[PDB]
Amino acid sequence: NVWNGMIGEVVYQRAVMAVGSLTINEERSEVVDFSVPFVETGISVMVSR
Amino acid sequence: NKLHAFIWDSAVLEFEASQKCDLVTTGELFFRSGFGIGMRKDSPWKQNVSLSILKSHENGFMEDLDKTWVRYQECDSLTFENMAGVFML
Amino acid sequence: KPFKYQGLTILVKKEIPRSTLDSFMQPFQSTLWLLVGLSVHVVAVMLYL
Ligand SMILES: *[C@@H]1O[C@H](CO)[C@@H](O[C@@H]2O[C@H](CO)[C@@H](O)[C@H](O)[C@H]2NC(C)=O)[C@H](O)[C@H]1NC(C)=O
Repeated sequence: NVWNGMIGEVVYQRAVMAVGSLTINEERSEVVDFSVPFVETGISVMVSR
Repeated sequence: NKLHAFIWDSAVLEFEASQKCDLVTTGELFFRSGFGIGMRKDSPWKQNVSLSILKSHENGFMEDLDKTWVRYQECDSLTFENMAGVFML
Repeated sequence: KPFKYQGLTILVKKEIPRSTLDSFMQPFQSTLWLLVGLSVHVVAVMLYL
């Protein structure tokens, strides 16, 4: 029940914003507050040609 | 052939192109956005609605919805009529 | 949060290519019919001569 990283810093009021490659999911969205996404992402599988 | 081009959302036109053989999209999506469940500015439901939508996206429920309602193709795509001339000859 | 990410695009008619009766006859025009007839018959008759 302890957060680390950008989410950890934001939770403990050590950082107002966390700008970066942050993936939105349920736990993060319920522990902190997110904004409208600006770029599409998600789980993807990549292999050698 | 009454309208040369129709500008519209990617999902709807892609579904129509999948359903209709004579209709095709071009690709190169521009103005990327997302369909949302809009509601009043001061509504207590919104906070839980966002979490529920994200939870549904987390598991395969939304993938199942895409499979059932959106992701199915009827027709996607020399021939006899091309060499019909030499047969005519 | 958006439940379906998508953009704006263009729908047009497929316009399947049309193959017609003279699909073999485009390379040369109709005048070449008479031209080749003349170049064959005149050669043949003078060879007979
Ligand atoms: C959003 O979900 C939370 C989680 O269940 C709801 O909070 C509960 O609300 C009920 C009724 O008010 C209480 O009896 C529970 O004790 C609450 N639990 C927690 C953990 O807070 C909240 O009411 C929901 N919001 C809306 C608008 O439906």
